[PDB]
Amino acid sequence: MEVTEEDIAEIVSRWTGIPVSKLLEKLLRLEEELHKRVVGQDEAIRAVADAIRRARAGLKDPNRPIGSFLFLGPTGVGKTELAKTLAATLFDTEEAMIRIDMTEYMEKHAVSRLIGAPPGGQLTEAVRRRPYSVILFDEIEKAHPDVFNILLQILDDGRLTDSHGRTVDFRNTVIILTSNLGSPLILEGLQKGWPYERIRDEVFKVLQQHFRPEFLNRLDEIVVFRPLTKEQIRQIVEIQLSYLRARLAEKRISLELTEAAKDFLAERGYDPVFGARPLRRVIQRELETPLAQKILAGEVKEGDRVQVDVGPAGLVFAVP
Ligand SMILES: Nc1ncnc2c1ncn2[C@@H]1O[C@H](COP(=O)(O)OP(=O)(O)O)[C@@H](O)[C@H]1O
Repeated sequence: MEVTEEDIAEIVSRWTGIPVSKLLEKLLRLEEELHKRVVGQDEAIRAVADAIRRARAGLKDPNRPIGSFLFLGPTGVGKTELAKTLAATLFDTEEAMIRIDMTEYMEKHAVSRLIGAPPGGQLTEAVRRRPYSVILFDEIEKAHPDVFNILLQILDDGRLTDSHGRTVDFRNTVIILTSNLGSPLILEGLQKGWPYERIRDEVFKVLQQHFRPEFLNRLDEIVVFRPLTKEQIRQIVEIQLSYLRARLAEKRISLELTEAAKDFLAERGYDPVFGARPLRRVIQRELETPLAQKILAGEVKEGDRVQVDVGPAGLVFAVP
């Protein structure tokens, strides 16, 4: 009890470079740990956990990354949240997530930005100093063909060569590729009033053009994220209020939102175009702004429990 297991692990982790979570059973309950931050998207969470279990059981090729995934579906429904959460659970921190925006690698000479200029990179140096990391490639269809070839090398041998010719090890990484292809086209067809078979057939040809079977066969799983239900959005709202409540808890102030108040923020904080991205500024504008005035005015004080309900002209604040 005096010297804990984390005490020993942190010594070993410092000398070896292996993260504490890897050194320290918990893979059996990996899905419930990811669900603490990621609401819904059960299929994506199952797929990720299953792949990680195959790797650790010694069932997969050792000369490859831990796992590789393609995440399809719309914007703002949990793709990045899962990647960040995966990094925190597996590698102890969100700093262990490396993000590559492929919109910045569309113009031919972008390969030198990835692996470094010729004798005359961002990804290579990043992974060199963090072997244990989650790498997120966003908007993968935007990538230049030559840039796309470098990604296939990582999938094929779990390593990568840079400018000098020296290798960078990718065997301890998790690769997540994300794309939005098809989702805007569906919204276009629904607004234009196309029948279903029109929308369905047009999505498959667009996916066919960009994602060929030679590429997809290298991946562990292809997962399509779905839009969030009204129930699930209410859970996001409750998660997003966490930091505010912790700030208010220092002055012993409670925020009891009524059921209609959560629906108010949920209706404005979510839409099919941007997903739940607008929610942060909706909370800031509709809740945090008028609450700040109440506190500054002297209506809300130390120890007061506040009821948040909805009338016309936005949210109303009441005290017992
Ligand atoms: N499944 C989810 N679980 C928890 N929060 C979510 C979920 N989906 C969306 N959000 C919230 O909405 C925001 C959407 O951003 P993000 O997930 O980064 O979008 P994308 O996945 O398109 O990159 C997040 O910051 C998060 O707070």
